[PDB]
Amino acid sequence: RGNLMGKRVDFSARTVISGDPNLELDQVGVPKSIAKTLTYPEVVTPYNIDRLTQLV
Amino acid sequence: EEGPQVKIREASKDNVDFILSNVDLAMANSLRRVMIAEIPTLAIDSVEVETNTTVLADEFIAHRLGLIPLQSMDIEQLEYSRDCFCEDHCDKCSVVLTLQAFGESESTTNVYSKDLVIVSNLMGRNIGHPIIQDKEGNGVLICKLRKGQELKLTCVAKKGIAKEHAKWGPAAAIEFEYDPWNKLKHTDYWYEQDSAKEWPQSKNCEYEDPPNEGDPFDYKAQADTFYMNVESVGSIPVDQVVVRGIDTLQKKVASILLALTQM
Amino acid sequence: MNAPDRFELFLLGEGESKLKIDPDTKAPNAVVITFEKEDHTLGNLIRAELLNDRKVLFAAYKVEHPFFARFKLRIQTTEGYDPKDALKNACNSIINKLGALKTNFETEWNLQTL
Amino acid sequence: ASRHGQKGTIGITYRREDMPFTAEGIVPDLIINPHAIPSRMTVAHLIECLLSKVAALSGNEGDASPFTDITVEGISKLLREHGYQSRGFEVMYNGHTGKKLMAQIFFGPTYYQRLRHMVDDKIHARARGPMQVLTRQPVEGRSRDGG
Amino acid sequence: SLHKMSMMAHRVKVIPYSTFRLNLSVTSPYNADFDGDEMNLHVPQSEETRAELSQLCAVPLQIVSPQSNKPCMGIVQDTLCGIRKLTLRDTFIELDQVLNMLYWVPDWDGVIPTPAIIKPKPLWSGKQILSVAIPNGIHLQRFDEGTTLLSPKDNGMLIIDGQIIFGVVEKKTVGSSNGGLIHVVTREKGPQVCAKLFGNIQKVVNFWLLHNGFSTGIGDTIADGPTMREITETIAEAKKKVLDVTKEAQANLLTAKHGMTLRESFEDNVVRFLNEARDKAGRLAEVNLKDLNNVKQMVMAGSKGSFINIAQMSACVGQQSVEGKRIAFGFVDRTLPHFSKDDYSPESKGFVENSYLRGLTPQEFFFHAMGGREGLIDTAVKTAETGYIQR
Amino acid sequence: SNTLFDDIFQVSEVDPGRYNKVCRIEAASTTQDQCKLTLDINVELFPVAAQDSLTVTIASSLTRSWRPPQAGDRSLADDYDYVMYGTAYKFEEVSKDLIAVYYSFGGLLMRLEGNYRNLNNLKQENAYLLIRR
Amino acid sequence: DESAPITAEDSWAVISAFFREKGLVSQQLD
Amino acid sequence: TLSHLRRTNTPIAKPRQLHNTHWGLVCPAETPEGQACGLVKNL
Amino acid sequence: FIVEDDESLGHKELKVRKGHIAKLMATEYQDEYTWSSLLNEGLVEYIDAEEEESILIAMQPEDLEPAEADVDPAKRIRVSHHATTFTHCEIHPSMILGVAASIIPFPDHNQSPRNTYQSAMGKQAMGVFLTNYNVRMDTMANILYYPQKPLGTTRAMEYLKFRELPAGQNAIVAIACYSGY
Amino acid sequence: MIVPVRCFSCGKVVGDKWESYLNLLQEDELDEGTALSRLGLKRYCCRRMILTHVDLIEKFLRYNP
Amino acid sequence: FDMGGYFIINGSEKVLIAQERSAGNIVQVFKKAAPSPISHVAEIRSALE
RNA sequence: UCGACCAGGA
Ligand SMILES: Nc1ncnc2c1ncn2[C@@H]1O[C@H](COP(=O)(O)CP(=O)(O)OP(=O)(O)O)[C@@H](O)[C@H]1O
Ligand SMILES: [Mg+2]
Ligand SMILES: [Zn+2]
Ligand SMILES: [Zn+2]
Repeated sequence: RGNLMGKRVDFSARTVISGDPNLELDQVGVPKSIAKTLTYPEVVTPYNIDRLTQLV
Repeated sequence: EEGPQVKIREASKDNVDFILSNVDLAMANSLRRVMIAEIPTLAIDSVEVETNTTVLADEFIAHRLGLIPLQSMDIEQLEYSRDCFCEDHCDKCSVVLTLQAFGESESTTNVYSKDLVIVSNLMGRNIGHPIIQDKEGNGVLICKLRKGQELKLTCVAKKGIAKEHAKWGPAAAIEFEYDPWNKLKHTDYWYEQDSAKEWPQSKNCEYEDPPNEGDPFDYKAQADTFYMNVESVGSIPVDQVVVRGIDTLQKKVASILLALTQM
Repeated sequence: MNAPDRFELFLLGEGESKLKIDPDTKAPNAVVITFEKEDHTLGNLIRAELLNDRKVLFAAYKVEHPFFARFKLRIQTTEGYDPKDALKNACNSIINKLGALKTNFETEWNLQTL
Repeated sequence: ASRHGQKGTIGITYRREDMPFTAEGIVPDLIINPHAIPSRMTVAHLIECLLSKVAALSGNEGDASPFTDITVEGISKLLREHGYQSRGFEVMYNGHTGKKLMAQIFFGPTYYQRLRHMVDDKIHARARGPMQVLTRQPVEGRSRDGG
Repeated sequence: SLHKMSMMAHRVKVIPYSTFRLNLSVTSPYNADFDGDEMNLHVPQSEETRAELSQLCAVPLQIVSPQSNKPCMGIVQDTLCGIRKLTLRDTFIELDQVLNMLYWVPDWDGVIPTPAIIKPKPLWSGKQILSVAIPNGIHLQRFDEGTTLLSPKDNGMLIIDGQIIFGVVEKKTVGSSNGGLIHVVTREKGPQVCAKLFGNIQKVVNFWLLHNGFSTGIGDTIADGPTMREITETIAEAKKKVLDVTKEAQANLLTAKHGMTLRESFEDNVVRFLNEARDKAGRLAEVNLKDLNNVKQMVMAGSKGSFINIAQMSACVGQQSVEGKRIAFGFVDRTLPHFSKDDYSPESKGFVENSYLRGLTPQEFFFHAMGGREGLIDTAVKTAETGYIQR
Repeated sequence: SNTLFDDIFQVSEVDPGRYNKVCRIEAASTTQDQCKLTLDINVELFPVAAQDSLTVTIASSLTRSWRPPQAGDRSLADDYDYVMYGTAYKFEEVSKDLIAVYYSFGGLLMRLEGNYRNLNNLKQENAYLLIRR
Repeated sequence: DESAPITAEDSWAVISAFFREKGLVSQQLD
Repeated sequence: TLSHLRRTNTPIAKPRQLHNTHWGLVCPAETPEGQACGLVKNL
Repeated sequence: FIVEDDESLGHKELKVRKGHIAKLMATEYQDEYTWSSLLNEGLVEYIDAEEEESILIAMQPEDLEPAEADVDPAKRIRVSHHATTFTHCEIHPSMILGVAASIIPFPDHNQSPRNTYQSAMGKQAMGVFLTNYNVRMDTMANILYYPQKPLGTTRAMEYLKFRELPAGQNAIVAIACYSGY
Repeated sequence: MIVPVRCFSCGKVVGDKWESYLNLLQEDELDEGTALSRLGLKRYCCRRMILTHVDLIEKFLRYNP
Repeated sequence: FDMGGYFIINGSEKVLIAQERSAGNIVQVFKKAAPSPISHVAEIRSALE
């Protein structure tokens, strides 16, 4: 129950929530701190190659 | 005389009560905002601590120091540190103050805004001097000292606007009102029995005429004539809080018009 | 901690203009100016005076989010009137109006005995 | 939070210019939602405010003692004698436009408490980091920089 | 996380300041408030896992819920309170503001709609420019009380081609109701179309209300002087009605209705007369409250508050209960040491004759205190029992 | 572009059902006996009291965005005090030769019940309403 | 009077005198 | 701190409920919310 | 307070009289007659929860001690002194509360659990906790920069030293709908 | 704990006022309310500032080093 | 302002929490449940002071 | 770098 049916996980974040009327129904406001720690691993493809370099 | 007229009711060293005739609400309010935030003042914005034998936290005092009003007369003949070419500061962009305090007496020795003293060169311009509106000539108690309680600070005051920090606020509170008798119907007074008897009539009711019951609503009626009271904290004299409020707002509009010319 | 700098409310960033003039696809003789590092202090004011310009068909302004010092302004004019020329005219009138206020206030102030 | 189980966090912080003002140039330090009051039935919060309004004008300590002979009708009578609308309402003007707000706002002082739950002591993000020895799974708590 | 909806896929928007900011109408499915609630965020790592979220778990998809066969999210609080205010026939908007309202709709066609009134001043109706957020081909018909295709009360609802024809917009339209606008746009127009309608109603309603304002003071609990005497004598006539049934039952004349003692049967009558009392006393106040009553205006839109919320604040709190029965004798034959024994009166066994505005007597305060504690216990006791039931 | 209805009516009752700025007016035609009217009026900009001679006209025109002034030289098709714009939303057959048409001017409702103006009135939204005196 | 009966506000002088002599941690210490 | 030095603990018929006899001895409002509600008492 | 039928000069009355009440205050301004004084003079007594069962208590002294033979509509609906048999009188009903509940302004005008809630939050509020905060080496200490004593206060806050070491500030609260934030 | 410089709400320099406020109550035996308006404190935002402040600095000074 | 009434243990301010127990030497009669071979019971928690 | 108690949050 504690190790296999549910686990502690990476790529996770949690903070206090606040209401925004200038947000879209389907959006979520992500604090820059949090955006700067969490990461999506993107594969270097000719489509992104140039953008990705400017991020690196 | 010209476009929007003005009638000064009451005036003092720190309060101007006037009537803004022949204006749009937007303009009368834009002026309000400008006076609040967009006017530039001089305020302590660096507190270098040497010794603090005080009961009070260095930053408590540091915050407290900025909040002290300083002569901001000839502010416009001082560069914003950020625009000056020196590393950090100099006489062209900053006023340096020095505070030295020590409890010589057995009785509690107090530190006042008068006790700060200018060490930088003012180049012959009315700036830096802390505002003392105090009857006793001390003005603003920074903090208190016991026996050997020492306090040594160096303060750098720079140009800035209240939109960056409320310490650069040249104005206290701008009292603003239009249409005392609700003729424009810009409110629907909440009541229990009689709205008119429940709600107190403002002092401005004498400067306009009561509507007369049997008179239908003026759908064409528009609000010009705004009763205002600009209060100065001390940095800049009241007359200038208004005048600079008008020039700053003009400059903002001007920059837009000017930026449109580069395009 | 995640707090943006206060000067970001007025000091223009690296490569960022005060006015971004984009044409509006939706209606003819329409435009959308993005005013960077500005609030209702300028917004409501410019919008107001544009309404008096009888040759201006539509004028509205919005500050889409309060974290950001910037607002948009939509100007529509009668065919032949460049909406830029309409904004350019509206500013001058505000300036002249304010000039009169300064002039009128200065003179009436000098009259006081306190 | 107020002293009435009226807890909340800040949503946004506004400078004085964008804030709604009384004809006297007074502006609020804090803006709470009217929606709080009806379900909660926290009448004393409003009574605290009407009494604290009077207290600030009069410079007399407002007795908010429980079983007393102090009435909301009685407090109103004093506030009206101070030149304000008896039920604490005050006309307000919009910060952005300057146009009088169609509604009159219940405005006055209210004792508010700073609580120990500050966001920057909670805010946490972990995208791969320290692992438990045994289970080989993320560790527990922001303290240990866990997941 | 007791819902399919307790976890939804969202688009990121990198903003400053340390909180997770979220649209207010997605508050209900999460069951979140902003009194210091924290929320969890999970970042998918695969291009296929991303698709999983965006294609199944996304918020727009989660709008209509299958547990209730109705939409699990509608318009809430400020936007709901303000949508009623904006709608009603008396609300008219002049050109200067109408134009700002229209610009605010991100999907505005660029067309300034013809004003309802042209005559001296060209005025627009609240309904008129709200209908700018309502997309074409949306057809809705309601009929509430005396709604008559010419609803005099501005009752029910009629929206044809995404245009309001009559009636006020409140909870029964714009909320998470079965036949309401959301379930209709979601069905007829789509999930992403509805996710927009949400925002566009908000962008307009919120703006209008910012410039109209709304509040609540102690004046909203204050009931009329003669109405108060009327409430006070309603309690009195009901307390005299109790005394009657009490001294009659003491005189051994009462007859118990099956499956109950004379005592059990009597106690029902006491409880009944005192609850009838609170409710009619309460109704007098609601009825006496004007349409300007901010508290009434919130109950009206359905943004916050109900009848009983008015009743207890303005009129009277009423009977207190612990274990179903009125406050019983914890001490010997008396509820507190401030009473003589064998006292069965409203005051003795916890009847709160007073309103919250009026204030409570020390005994009333303590009895309310026992009844209130029962609430916190039941919320704590039966919360695990309910949880295990789900597991 | 043309007139669709005209008749001189007379008020019987003006009613503000919890409404401060508006009222529902009840009218009868002097021309035809079978003709009655019900109409919500903004009594703030056009105050109406019982027993008033009100010439009620309907008309199609005089469909694109709205232009505010310039009307100085434009044809102000209003030689009428009150002018509203709305939608025809119901065509009731109140039995025999009587037909009732329902109009909404953004919430401000209307119901004209009569006979002769069968042809004249169209279920087509585009309808103005002109009231003089 | 030395014999006149006490009022409502009078009770607070007794309460004043209670803590003046007892304190708040009274129980813990005793 | 004051309220901590005035706190009471109940270990282990209906103990969580505020009994009549608690009048003037224990505070009727000061109690924890849930799982210890009405067990932790305040004088 | 002990109530006695023994009052030659009339009916049944509270042993403690205006004399005693002033006698105490003299010792109060002198900052002889203490709390123990009323105890040894037998004007006040210690009642356990078991002994409480055999006594009859009046809430208010004055409001529950005379007789009878117009009224303010604003005040709350109260009960009579139909009891001839009064043995004791409650010092002050507001003493039923504990430290936390006693900081609540008008708790008699609130819904029962809303008080229970605040009787938890005030413990989680910042402020001055001791004046020697600067000479203590505790892990974590939160101190309010500028504390303000409240405007709305209890008669009971006096004894609790609250207005000397406060929990917050008297903020200018506007109950309005603004930007919807 | 030492008088705030400036009222939070409108920013009128309440800083200098303190010593003069205490002296109006002690010396001129004035009631708090009248004393407040004498220092020029008109709005209640400024009024609470002085009226409701608790000068803990004086306690802290009582500690020797 | 420090009231005391607690201890300093290894340089840590410890508070002893009051413990609610049922009184002793107290005579108490209670009724037994539906499936019980005993209908009522008299109990006494006899303890030396 | 290990896990037990206590105190808290929604
Ligand atoms: N012990 C517990 N276990 C699980 N969830 C809890 C919980 N206590 C609180 N919650 C969560 O918090 C929600 C409601 O609690 P709160 O938010 O503290 C009350 P509120 O909504 O702020 O005001 P209210 O008291 O007027 O409802 C619950 O629906 C639940 O999701
Ligand atoms: Mg919550
Ligand atoms: Zn320089
Ligand atoms: Zn102030």
